[PDB]
Amino acid sequence: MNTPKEEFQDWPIVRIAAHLPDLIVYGHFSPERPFMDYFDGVLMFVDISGFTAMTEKFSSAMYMDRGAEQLVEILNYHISAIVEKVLIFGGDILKFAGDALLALWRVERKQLKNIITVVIKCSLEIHGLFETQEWEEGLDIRVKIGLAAGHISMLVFGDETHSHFLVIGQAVDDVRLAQNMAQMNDVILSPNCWQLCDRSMIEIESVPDQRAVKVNFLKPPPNFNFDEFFTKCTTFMHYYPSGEHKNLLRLACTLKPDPELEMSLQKYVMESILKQIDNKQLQGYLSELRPVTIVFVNLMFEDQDKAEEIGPAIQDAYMHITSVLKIFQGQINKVFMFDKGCSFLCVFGFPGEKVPDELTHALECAMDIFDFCSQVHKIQTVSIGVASGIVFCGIVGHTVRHEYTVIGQKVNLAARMMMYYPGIVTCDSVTYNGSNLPAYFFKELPKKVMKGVADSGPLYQYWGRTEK
Ligand SMILES: Nc1nonc1C(=O)c1cccc(OCc2nc3ccccc3[nH]2)c1
Repeated sequence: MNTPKEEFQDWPIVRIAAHLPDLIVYGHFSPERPFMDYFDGVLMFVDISGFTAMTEKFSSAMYMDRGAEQLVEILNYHISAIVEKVLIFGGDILKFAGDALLALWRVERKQLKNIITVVIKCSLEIHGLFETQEWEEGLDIRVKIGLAAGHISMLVFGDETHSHFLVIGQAVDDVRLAQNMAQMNDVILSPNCWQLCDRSMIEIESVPDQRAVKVNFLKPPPNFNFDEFFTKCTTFMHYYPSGEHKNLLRLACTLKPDPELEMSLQKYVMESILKQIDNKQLQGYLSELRPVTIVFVNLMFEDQDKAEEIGPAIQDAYMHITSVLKIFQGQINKVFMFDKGCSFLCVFGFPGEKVPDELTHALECAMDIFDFCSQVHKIQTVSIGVASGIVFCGIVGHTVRHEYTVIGQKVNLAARMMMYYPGIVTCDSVTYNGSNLPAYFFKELPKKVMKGVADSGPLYQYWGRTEK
């Protein structure tokens, strides 16, 4: 008998799993909302803003209307190399944003020490990818890396058709603090990462006015062999591709059709992405430079450090947010959480969802979300930034691990406005002028100097319809 090889491995369920971490793909938890779980791990935060700041120049007429296509091509070329490093060193890419990716090595407490060594070596090899790299003069094709370790909480929230997850807690807070202290080419360890690490492996230096540390060198002991050490570490890595599947980047590439599993996983993925997965939309339709309105919603909690309290509050806010967005075909693109604010990146005018009066509707939707979430138990402060303009939209990442992402100055501006003007709804000049709403519905704001924004233009508070 003949023995033809190569199984089919391009099923819809596999294409869906590319959009999700192993944390979700192999998660098998209750469909109850909110769901919370607790574990330990090492977190890696890779700041990729250095090369995603490329977006505004790809709007230049020099790119002859192929700006979005060239942008996603060069972005994915560089991001795929980072992704391959994380995956081969045994990490799980949790999420992509325009400015960062976050990765997790989930492990039992006893193994934190050795796993930190694996993650430091991975971090240094990521920097190694960009050591002699540039385009057109500027060599800002480099990264900054923050590492944390310790207790991690997971939250899954959503309704009967959509799901979202977050990792939260002190190690999550720590990894963002570590990454913010980093300069180009740095690897920063959180204080707890440094307290838990194998100090014989590494040479550090102090960070001024900080308990966090910078890695100068990984200088192993004399008889150390990283390959044999890594093999020992794989004992604790549940989904590391092995044996017959050692040639694959992800075990998720071996997923077989399972309708109950697929029903669960598709809830995390936008319908237009599912349409492409199902071969009912051209594979390149979602890569575009597109005018959108960003509505960036930040929620700050009474007790920041209480996972048990914030879970129901995010769920209650989500239930209201999703009902208000449905009304104008607004979408939640991402949910993020670090400085204990939970942030919803909402988008109006995505592909096939663009409708007249985007601007008025985005403002009314922001006000509605603001009023409801302010009355939600345990939510201390709601802040909403609204910015409109040309943003890049596209699937960002590696073939085996990628996400639909929005990138652009107006994304960064809405994110900065909600942090710099807390407790209010703010909008940019485009939204204000284009709403055509009466001038007295707004308040002209003092100009603030905001991180990573230069010519922000006049900013406004959306006061609303009444003096009250
Ligand atoms: N927690 C989380 N659980 O899963 N993913 C989380 C997360 O936070 C994350 C993941 C990947 C990238 C990322 O980018 C940094 C960022 N955080 C932002 C907050 C507000 C505005 C803009 C922001 N950019 C964040």
